[PDB]
Amino acid sequence: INYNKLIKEFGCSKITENHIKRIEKLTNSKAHHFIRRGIFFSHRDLDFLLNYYEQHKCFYIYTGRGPSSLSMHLGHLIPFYFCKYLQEAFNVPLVIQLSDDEKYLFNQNYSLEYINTLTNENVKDIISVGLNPELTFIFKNTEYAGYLYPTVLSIHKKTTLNQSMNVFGFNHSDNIGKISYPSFQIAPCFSQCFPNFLGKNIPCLVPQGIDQDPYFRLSRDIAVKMALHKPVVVHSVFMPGLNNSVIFLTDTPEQIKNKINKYAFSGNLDKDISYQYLRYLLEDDNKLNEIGEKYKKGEMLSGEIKKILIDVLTELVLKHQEKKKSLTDEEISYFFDPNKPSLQKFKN
Amino acid sequence: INYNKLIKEFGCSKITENHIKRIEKLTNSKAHHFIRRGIFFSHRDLDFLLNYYEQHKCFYIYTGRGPSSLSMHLGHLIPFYFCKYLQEAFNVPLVIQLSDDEKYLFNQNYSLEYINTLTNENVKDIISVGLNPELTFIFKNTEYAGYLYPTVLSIHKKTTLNQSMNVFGFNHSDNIGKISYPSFQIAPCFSQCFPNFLGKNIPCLVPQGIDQDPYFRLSRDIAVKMALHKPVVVHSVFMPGLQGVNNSVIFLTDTPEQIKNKINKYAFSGGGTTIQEHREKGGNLDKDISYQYLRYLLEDDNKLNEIGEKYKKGEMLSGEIKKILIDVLTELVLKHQEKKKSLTDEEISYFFDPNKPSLQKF
Ligand SMILES: N[C@@H](Cc1c[nH]c2ccccc12)C(=O)O
Ligand SMILES: N[C@@H](Cc1c[nH]c2ccccc12)C(=O)O
Ligand SMILES: [K+]
Repeated sequence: INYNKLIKEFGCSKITENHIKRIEKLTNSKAHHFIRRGIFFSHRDLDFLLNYYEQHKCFYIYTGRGPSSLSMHLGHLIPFYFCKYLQEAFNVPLVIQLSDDEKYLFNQNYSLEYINTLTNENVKDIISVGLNPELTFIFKNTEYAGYLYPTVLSIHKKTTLNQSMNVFGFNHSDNIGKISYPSFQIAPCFSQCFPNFLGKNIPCLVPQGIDQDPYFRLSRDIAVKMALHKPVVVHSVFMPGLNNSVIFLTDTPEQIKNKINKYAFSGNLDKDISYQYLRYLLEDDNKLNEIGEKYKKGEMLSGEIKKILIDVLTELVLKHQEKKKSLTDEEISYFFDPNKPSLQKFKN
Repeated sequence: INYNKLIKEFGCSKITENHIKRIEKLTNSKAHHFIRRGIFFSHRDLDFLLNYYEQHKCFYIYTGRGPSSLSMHLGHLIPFYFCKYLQEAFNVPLVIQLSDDEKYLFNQNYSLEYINTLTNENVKDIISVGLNPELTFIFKNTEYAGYLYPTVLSIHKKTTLNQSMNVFGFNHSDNIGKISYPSFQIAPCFSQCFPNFLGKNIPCLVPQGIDQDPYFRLSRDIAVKMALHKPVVVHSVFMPGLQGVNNSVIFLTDTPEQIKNKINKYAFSGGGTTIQEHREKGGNLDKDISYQYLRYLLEDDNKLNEIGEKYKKGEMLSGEIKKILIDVLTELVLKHQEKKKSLTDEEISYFFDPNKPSLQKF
């Protein structure tokens, strides 16, 4: 996949060192390694957002999760780790949508109950990332649709069937729920969908996988029509693989060791899957650079990098499972309260 | 239109004398004149509904209004007079949807605010019909969508885009909100949409204009897929506007004067012809718009029969019938206006409360 080609093809902008310097200046801390290492690499209107934060110290983050399975892996958790950082760095509210409606509509043999099981577990996996419970609002569409609906209607009216089908690749055999859904994913980009804790027309930062862009490329056109702020968009590169070409957060140190040893492509910094995974997982640059140099020059063996990765991954997965098991129902239910005076309520 | 052709074409059935006698038996009161005179004439699954009421003494009514205008007229209020009757006769909950979302999505230049301004007035017109507040729940889709959504999702998933477009005549230029909407009108046909006061899979009676049938022809095929009851449906004929089958209709904002004008200058006369020719010809009830309206407004079958007989035989003048209509209309409209003016904000708010103990029957 040619990312630089995609940026210019769909009208995005590369994240620059200036963006980073301004982020560190405004947050009074070091930028996350996702930004420094170009994992989150492209954006729309980030400059506007940074200036708006500088001038008003106010905005909110919005991301989502589609509960189509019980088994999440690290790639799914990448944007949530990132939202955790943004949440703490700027001290702003985070909003997380669970498109249980989408997964119900797109999966023919799935019922709402099943989707809800998947949803609850995915929610616990997401919370287990380390999100600030005070600065977080999670919602299921099946429950928050009433708060989303007037905004959805405006988006509905400004989206022709032609546009929905062209943008999302729908055909005439798809159910009208699939056609109507994208407005519900677009809606939370507008702060009127959260009257309990947010003011009107507050800029929205949307961290997302690249594959989610069609939703928010459309949201920016409709935002102009609705006379509201265009969603500030931030994209991530797809996490590379190498049928269990992934690391599940239910996996054991044993299975992680086996998968890494037997399947992780080795390589060359750019073809070694393990060094990339370390690019994701290692916060300190010195380490990453040392391992990178030793490996590129030949001093370090493959099985070494494999070992260090297995260690890091093992600690991560174990801590995550611990946090997961630690979760009480009240702790989870707290995340669904929009009435927290707490952070949530200060952004007006 | 040929209604008997429609009945066969779309798989409905005429309401019979057996149905009327049975309704009178179960309600212990005379059947409403809308039924006796074939104004509400066609149905689906009325026998099942009457059996169910005989067995459990309960069901619920569902009808709706699209707030597309500030000025409602008689034809608009026809099914609401009919719902007031059913509500009182059977002693059952009445559910009323205001599809402000529909009218927002179908009218390019209407804001949600303007629409809301419309439905707030439409609601007062609807209530002023004489609905029982204790047995009535009114809701705006813009406010109740959260209660509708899980059911709408199931209906969505069971409707292909092709089917939606073919049933409702949509094209690829229509917004996706218009394609989405029908599931929201279909949703209240299922009691799970009213958890606060309704029980499990309760049979739903939907009185409607004949042009709403595609919604509920679709609701019945979808119920089968959701394993829920098919909506018991009851249709009314179109109320013939003035000037053949402002100002071919009479508004409930009109003054007695305006009604006088409208009738005397625009009511099709049927009998008419030459000043004397009518004395022996004489008067044709089927074409006389006045007698047709009196069919809607006169409860007493005997007055209607007398006026009609005299006007058909020729003794009655077009102007006389005209005048009878002026006074009936005037009384009705004035009464409606007084009732509408008397409405307090709290009385109105009481209609929107889903937690009324009077509604709470499981
Ligand atoms: N539909 C997305 C989940 C999602 C919903 N809202 C979002 C907003 C931003 C990013 C992702 C989302 C998926 O299945 O992957
Ligand atoms: N769509 C109808 C109003 C309506 C909504 N729900 C209904 C249920 C039954 C009959 C009519 C309705 C109209 O504009 O005329
Ligand atoms: K189902």
